[PDB]
Amino acid sequence: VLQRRDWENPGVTQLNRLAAHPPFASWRNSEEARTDRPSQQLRSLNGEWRFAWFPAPEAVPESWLECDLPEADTVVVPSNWQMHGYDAPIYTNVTYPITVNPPFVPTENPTGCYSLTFNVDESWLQEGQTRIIFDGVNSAFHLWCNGRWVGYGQDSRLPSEFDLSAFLRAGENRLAVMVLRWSDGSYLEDQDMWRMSGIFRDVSLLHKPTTQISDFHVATRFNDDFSRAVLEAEVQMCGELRDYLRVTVSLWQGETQVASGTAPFGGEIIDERGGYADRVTLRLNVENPKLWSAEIPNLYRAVVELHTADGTLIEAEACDVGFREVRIENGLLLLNGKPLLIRGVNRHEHHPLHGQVMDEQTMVQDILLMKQNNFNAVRCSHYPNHPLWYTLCDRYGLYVVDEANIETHGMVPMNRLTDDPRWLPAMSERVTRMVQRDRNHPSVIIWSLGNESGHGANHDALYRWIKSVDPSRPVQYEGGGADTTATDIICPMYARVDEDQPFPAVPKWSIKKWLSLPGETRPLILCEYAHAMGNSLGGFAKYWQAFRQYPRLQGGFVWDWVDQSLIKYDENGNPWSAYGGDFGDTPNDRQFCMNGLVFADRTPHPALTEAKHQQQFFQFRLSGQTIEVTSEYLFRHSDNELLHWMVALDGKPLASGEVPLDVAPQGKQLIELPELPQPESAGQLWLTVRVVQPNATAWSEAGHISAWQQWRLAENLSVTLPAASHAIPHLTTSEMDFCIELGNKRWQFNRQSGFLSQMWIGDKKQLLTPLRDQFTRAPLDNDIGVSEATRIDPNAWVERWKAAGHYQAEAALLQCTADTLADAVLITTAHAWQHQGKTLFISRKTYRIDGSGQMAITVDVEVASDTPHPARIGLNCQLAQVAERVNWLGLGPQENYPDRLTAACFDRWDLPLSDMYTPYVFPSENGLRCGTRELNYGPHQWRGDFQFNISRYSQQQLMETSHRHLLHAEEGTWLNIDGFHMGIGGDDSWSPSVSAEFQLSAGRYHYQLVWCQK
Amino acid sequence: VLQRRDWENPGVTQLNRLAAHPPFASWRNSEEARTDRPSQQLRSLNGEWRFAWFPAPEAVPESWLECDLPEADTVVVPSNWQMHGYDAPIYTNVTYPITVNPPFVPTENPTGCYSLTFNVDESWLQEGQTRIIFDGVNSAFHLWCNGRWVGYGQDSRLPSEFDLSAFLRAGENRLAVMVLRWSDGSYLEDQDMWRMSGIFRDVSLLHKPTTQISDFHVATRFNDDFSRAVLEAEVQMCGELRDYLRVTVSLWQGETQVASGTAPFGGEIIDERGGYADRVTLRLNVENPKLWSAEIPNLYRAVVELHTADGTLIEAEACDVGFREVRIENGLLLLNGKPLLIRGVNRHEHHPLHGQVMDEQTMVQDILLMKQNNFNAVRCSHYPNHPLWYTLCDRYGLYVVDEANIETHGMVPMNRLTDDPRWLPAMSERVTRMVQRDRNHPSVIIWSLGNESGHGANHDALYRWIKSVDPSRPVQYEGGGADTTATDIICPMYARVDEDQPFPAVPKWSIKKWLSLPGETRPLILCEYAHAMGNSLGGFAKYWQAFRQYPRLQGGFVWDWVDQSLIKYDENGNPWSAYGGDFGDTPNDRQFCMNGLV
Ligand SMILES: OC[C@H]1O[C@@H](SCCc2ccccc2)[C@H](O)[C@@H](O)[C@H]1O
Ligand SMILES: OC[C@H]1O[C@@H](SCCc2ccccc2)[C@H](O)[C@@H](O)[C@H]1O
Ligand SMILES: [Mg+2]
Ligand SMILES: [Mg+2]
Repeated sequence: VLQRRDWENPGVTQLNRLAAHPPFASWRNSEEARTDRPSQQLRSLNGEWRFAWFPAPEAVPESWLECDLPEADTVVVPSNWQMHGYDAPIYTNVTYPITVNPPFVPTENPTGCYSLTFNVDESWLQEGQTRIIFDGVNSAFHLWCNGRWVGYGQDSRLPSEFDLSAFLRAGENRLAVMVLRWSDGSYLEDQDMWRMSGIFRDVSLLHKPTTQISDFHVATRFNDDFSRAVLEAEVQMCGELRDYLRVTVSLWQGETQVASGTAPFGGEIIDERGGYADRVTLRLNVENPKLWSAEIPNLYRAVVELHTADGTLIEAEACDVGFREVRIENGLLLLNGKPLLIRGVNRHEHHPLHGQVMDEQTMVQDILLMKQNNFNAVRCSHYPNHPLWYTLCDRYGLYVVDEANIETHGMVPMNRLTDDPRWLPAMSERVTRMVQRDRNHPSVIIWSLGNESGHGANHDALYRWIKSVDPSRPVQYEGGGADTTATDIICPMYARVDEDQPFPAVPKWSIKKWLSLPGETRPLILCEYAHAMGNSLGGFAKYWQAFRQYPRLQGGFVWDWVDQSLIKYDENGNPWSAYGGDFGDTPNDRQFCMNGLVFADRTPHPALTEAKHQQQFFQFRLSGQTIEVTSEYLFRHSDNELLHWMVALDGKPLASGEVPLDVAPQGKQLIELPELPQPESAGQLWLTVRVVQPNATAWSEAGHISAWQQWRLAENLSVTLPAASHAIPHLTTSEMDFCIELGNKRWQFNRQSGFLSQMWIGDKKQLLTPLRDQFTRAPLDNDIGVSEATRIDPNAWVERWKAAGHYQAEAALLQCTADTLADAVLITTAHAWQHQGKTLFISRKTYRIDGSGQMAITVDVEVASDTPHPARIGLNCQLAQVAERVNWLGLGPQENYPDRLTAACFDRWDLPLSDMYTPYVFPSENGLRCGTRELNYGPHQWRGDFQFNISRYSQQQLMETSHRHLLHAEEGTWLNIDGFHMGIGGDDSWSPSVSAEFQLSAGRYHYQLVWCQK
Repeated sequence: VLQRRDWENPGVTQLNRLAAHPPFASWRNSEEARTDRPSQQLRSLNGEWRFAWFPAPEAVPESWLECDLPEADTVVVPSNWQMHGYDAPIYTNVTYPITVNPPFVPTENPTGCYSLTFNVDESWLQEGQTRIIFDGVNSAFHLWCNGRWVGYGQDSRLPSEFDLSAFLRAGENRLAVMVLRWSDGSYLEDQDMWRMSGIFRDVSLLHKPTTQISDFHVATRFNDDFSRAVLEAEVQMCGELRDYLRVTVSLWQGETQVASGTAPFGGEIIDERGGYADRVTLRLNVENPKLWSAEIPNLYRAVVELHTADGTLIEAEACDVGFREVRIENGLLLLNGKPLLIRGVNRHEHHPLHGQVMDEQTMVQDILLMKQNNFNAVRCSHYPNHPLWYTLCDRYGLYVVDEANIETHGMVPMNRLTDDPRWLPAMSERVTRMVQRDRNHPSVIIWSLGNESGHGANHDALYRWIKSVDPSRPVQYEGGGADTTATDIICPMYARVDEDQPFPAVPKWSIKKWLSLPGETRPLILCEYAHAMGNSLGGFAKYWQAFRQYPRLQGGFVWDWVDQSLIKYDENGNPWSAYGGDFGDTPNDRQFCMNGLV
């Protein structure tokens, strides 16, 4: 066993492992099978095991096979051993975590030795077959039972089963399992995720009788309009064939039996030598079946019984059946004859405390949040999931892409192993065992051959294998340029809507152009788009506009669902969120492990609301007084839907109402609004509509909002003058300062810097820092890309801004003058920002302080045409005071940016100061609100047309701090008020992705603010 | 080694075996490569070996690894041990010669223990890599060198190579080879022929330098009228890449150099991660090439040289190149743009004294008799042949169908193993290693996935693998009714000219009717017709009338070339011809082993 080194040989992937099959419980009662009750024949071995860690498999003492080591600890199974402190988890994206030298692995190969002592019932050993099932072990393992060697397995993400009938004794039995971190199977598992190890899914014992059901498959066929179905069930047995053996398949809808069939064994003739004596095929007719879809997940229950002709049951098995048909016809992917639009997301199995151990409670929480945010589909990135996941997607309704555990991203070239016939055996076990496990699940609609492994002849061979054994689902594969002969669907990753990226050999065309290339007929579904790393999803609306307009663009899967951060503890035992490199792991890919729409504890990022709104199932159009509502449901009528409408004048409600929705799938409804009020007061009128679900569902509460939209109606411009004040502000001119007094208010302008340096109400100072121009932001993850201090990427935005001096530029005063008018004081300033003799920006300002005590600020900025476009053009200061609440009239309530603001609505918003900070784990610019007309904070009020952010953290502190737990609140409050702000991008995060219409490239800018004390 | 029982496990088909590649001689001189002279770097180990027979592998004494058994005999290698009287040859057609219980084999498993003592030159051990090549061993074997275990192999009809660099010493060395009659590979080798065993093809040592040519492929493309060709050569190396390494490919017609090309290593970009640093592709233009066909077998000689930039040769390899194009267009199989008419025969490797040992003299005699009787094509029934066969078919002019060693005729139903994904590994080694060995031969015009194994998803997977790595030849397969999605050609066996035979699931239509079934567009070539058993071939004229009248009937392969009878001796020592059952073999299929035209 130490001399064969099976873990360094790609030709050996298992020894003594049993055939793959759909999930079995071996019920001995037909009613228990029908109702899905727990089976006495399936025991869990999850719980406390003994565990010892070793640096290599040669360091494991020989006594460990016979008895427990004294130095072993007690640990919970399932678990990852890096989550218990035995060695460090490693976060690496592309580079393999070991030397690339296939098929050898390091001689330092951390080894986990697990053991369990357990009782077996007397009844289990007299008759039948006892097997052990390991649902997942990472990465390869050898198994012993009572000191004797049983078998060996590889592939971390599919179950491994072994017959223990010959090894078990009555009384106390002992299992010993030796798990290796690295194996030749590690070469095929280079997914972008934490690299961990252990017995990380369930362990169980199953008892079957000697004559047994060994496999069964369920298939459904329809007539042209889905009014008649045939359920075809193939059953195979093992053991001794007898003439008295019979198989019955019955189909249940709730407690009503719908169809039934019975036959003896013996298939029809297949070839010159006969047929399968040990198989049978039943056909069951079903009239007007209820169809399964993500909108209405109607399920039936199929029970399969092996019994004698005189009626004695031997064993029963069962599964959930959904009647649906998936096909590609004339370049469109169809479900039940209608074209799908995929609102998809990629999801990893990740928990911040338990690593890669999934429980039911976590899975249900992810499914409810997905459906509540208008997702209908999920991609298993990038391996088969825990078996309970597919059951939940069947019951709640999500389309699943099921993916083989094959990724060789770090190879050079990427197809070095997948073009080699010596690795064809290892790859075929990963594809064929996934299909034999999952082919009965209705939620699985597409198979995938894996991810990022180039294009090799091995992929073509396996594409054709699946089409032949399971013709009822399309196959997709992205490697080798996303449109090879190994895919039914064009499935690019990160292709842009309008812009081509012409890389050699593997170009990423714009998605609209890809469709129409000479010869191309397939549908296009992006397997990854809109990389959600940090403050991201800019330009998301542009994908959804294209998906709705082009029939053959059928949607895509966002990258991705949840941040893969882990929890660490500081000195005081306070938890904090950690990422690549925080465990001493090296090399590592730092914060690239956090790409989620939700934080690792399942709290939402602000981008989640942008996804929910673009993916809505109702679309709205306004024409005069008429709202047109269009349904994008394919199958359901809107029977749980109420339309609420509200008209408001600059935040104040004027009229409201509700109307029930009655709209057929893909239909329209016209709603006529009552004669709207005509107010005399100035301001913009706004109409907001929202779709509300009055009743609770399996996945949502009563009152859930599923869709919304907002429009401008009539506007009345203000033609009244400000009330003529009696008091005149007084100007005092020293050598150092201009000082303006009016009543208890006082303003001070510094004549050497040319900035407002202080302001008094009574005797209380209002500023800690002067009001100054600001042209920079703390860089987002999309601004940095793959750039680092070792290896600078000169094309990233942060690198262009640094090389040009934007972070270092010094303001030089050109002019600072004051003048008394009739009723006001006017201050005029000009500044130039320079770096090594080059002028980057010029700003010219006027400040007008009138008798009402208002200060009107006008700003004019010029930007040199050859400097990189600036991140923002605005003012900043640090206010002296801290208030509890922020009140504003503008887009809200959540963080919104110029290329991510469709989901935000214009209204009067009011939040505690802490909701104005988004706590991204990697700190950056955050919390901006756009389209704002008025902002109130303490005694201050700003009016204008601006974007702002307000918080306790300076742009400087956000840029210098790598983790959110290291930030500290500064004295007072930092306010940033911008006339203009650049987009955030997010098509990908490793190349510039801010579209030309969101860059500040106009050269001249103007904005105005009024600062008063109300 | 006795506790792992690798010969009863379809997941293990080899241990420590090197990658498959085209034939190599490792010349150290470009002229010797061009003119095909014998290479000092390739030694034959054929001759006298020591041999002992045992009833099972558990009966082999442990001392046999270290030293010769006193009770061993001296025998010639290559040989079948049943031809020397150690146990009986078995003739069975369909029924497997062992209990059908995959993947187990009988505990009584006759075992042949071969050994050889040999000298290795001092120069071979200082530098480079020494490998041993076994061209064929039936059915599975373990190998030891100087007492230490080297490796394990299965598949009887393709070579097995092992690195011996770490095991050899200067002076006297000893090989020990333990050959098993039955293995899980026997389940895939149910061809209709005598069931024999032993080291039945050549054994050799090859010396390569550490930096070496590890593979090369040759492809030819034409303009619309075959007046201009491009020869494309892909070369791969192993060992340490250096900037000074260069590859030259040159093309010779007789003594005239016709084309030449030179490049450093480094392929073009393939994907997001780059290209192959250890490969290069040369393109050579050739104007008015002479085309290869069975009527005029014009050959060129391609020499591949690995050398330094300053001109020092490291190693040379060479092969014969024939310019021809094979394609299917509008339902016709075309060679050099013209539709073929196949005058074919099936041929087994059989000799009445030596069993399944083929020599050059026998091969040449069969080729001259075939051409003298107006045959132009030969089907390798039903496994890859001795490597010299394809060289002779290139030089004299015969079209070859090359066939994978896969036949599971005695299974019930016939696709029990070829529809199971647990046997997909074992089947893929039989197909992928044949293609990597033979893809440079001009005479090979069609690949075949094997014979009589029903139709399973494993056949579809392997059909698609060949179309992707070698698009220049059609693929055929007869199982599952001769017209499945795993064949480019409809290729029935024993379909009649005018009469239908409507069997359930797998009907044999008349060949004229098969052509015109709704939807059918492929050419039809019979992979077996006109069974020549005894006094036979009545109605042969009726096939040839139909072949000439219908364009899409493009001929067929007669079953078969030579009778598989063996020689026995009577009391007076007079030789006589024997058939199934004459060796006490039971059950047997009697005279069904004699189907030959000769
Ligand atoms: O979340 C990161 C993404 O990285 C890019 S590679 C290019 C970017 C990169 C490369 C190397 C290190 C870090 C990032 C992959 O294509 C995506 O599937 C996803 O894994
Ligand atoms: O030379 C015999 C031929 O037998 C028939 S099986 C049907 C005939 C048969 C079956 C069993 C025993 C003997 C003959 C095969 O299909 C041919 O390829 C060839 O091997
Ligand atoms: Mg990757
Ligand atoms: Mg046969």
